Amino acid sequence: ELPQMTQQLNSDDMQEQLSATVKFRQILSREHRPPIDVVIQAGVVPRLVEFMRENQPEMLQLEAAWALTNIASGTSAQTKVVVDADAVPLFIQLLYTGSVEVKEQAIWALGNVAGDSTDYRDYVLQCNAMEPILGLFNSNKPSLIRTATWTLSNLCRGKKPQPDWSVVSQALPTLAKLIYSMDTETLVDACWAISYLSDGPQEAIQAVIDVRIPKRLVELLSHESTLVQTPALRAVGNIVTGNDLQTQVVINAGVLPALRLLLSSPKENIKKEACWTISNITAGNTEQIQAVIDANLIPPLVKLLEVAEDKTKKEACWAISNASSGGLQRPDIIRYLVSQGCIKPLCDLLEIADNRIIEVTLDALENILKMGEADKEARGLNINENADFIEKAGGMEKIFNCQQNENDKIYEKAYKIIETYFG
Amino acid sequence: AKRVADAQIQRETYDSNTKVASSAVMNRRKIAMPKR
Repeated sequence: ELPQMTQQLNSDDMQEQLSATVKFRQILSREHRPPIDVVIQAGVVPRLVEFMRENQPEMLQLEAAWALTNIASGTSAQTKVVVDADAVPLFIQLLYTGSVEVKEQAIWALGNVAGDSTDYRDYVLQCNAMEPILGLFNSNKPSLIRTATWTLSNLCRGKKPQPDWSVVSQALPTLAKLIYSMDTETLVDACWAISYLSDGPQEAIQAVIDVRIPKRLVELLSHESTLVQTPALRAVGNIVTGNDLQTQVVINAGVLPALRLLLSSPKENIKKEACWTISNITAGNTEQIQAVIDANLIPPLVKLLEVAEDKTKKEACWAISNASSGGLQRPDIIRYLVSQGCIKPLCDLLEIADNRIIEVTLDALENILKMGEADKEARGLNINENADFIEKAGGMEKIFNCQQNENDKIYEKAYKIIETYFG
Repeated sequence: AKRVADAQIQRETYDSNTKVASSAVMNRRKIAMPKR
């Protein structure tokens, strides 16, 4: 029944042009094995693209756009056909004109197009789509806001290369409101969009902070759905790659207790991201290392260092080692780490097969030794207490073996540790 | 001191649920001994 339909679509009669477009849209909607390939190869896309112009019925525009959208939401190559037919500008101009059914189709289309690659994403933006899309978040129609938010997040996605910041950043004010939505899918997608926007340079982070997002994100770290937790946690973590002032805004918003909650998530990857996130706060100044300790985060962090999956342990080791930095100017910190039992797990981690981490681990152990030494020299004892803890945990042997590591810096720090504290 | 994440995680793809030294460079290197 198909070469016939191709001819009924080419009829100059408006009455039949519709009937045909309607039959195309229907077969293109079959849930099972849609005929997107066959319909494309019958040559009719550029004809459907014409049916979406200003100079066409409201009911024909709809059906042509819905048919095309079913095409554009298939495979990367079937999306490509629709883009190559110059369909995007008319999808975009239908966001202004069309009714609400129509707006929902075009916004979905542009979402699928924007999601195919960083090229198509940039291209949608170049076609000045941002402006109309934002115009949709007045509609107060739940399903259209939901869709507009999905698309919007795809416009923000991708780091290599970033999208054009001066355009996508105009969406911050709208997102800031959207993370207050009671529609789970909206909320989720708004959080993704923020996680992408916040993933960038200090200018981008500050934009996120200035619209007041971070208060709400911190609230969302305790949402019932891990679908919300994950991207929210990520945005917050990106914010704390920033400077001390930026990091301080998130702590001030209450992130440390939320992080406590997340260090006992059932999902391993939430725990891994929380460890990472805390590690970039213990990378911060001396007040912030103390805030981490005061929020009772060290003990679960230590427990993850002993028993968690490898990727999670590495992140926890960063969190604990970065914290020992500040032990040279506040020795209570190191004392508390030691006393929470972090020596045996740090030691046992030295045999991980990752030179990045072995190095961090030895920096943590050196800092513990340096403070264990300045402890006994300050009050005239004949023993480094921490040196003996490391020894009794089989960590001297383990540090010793690090001299046989190919990286010169590892060997050098390890050599230095055995001489200075095990001579 | 701060660490950016290994990669940017994303909605569509996120799912939540080494060499020793040569011999060349091991007699030519100074291995400090403990005491024990």
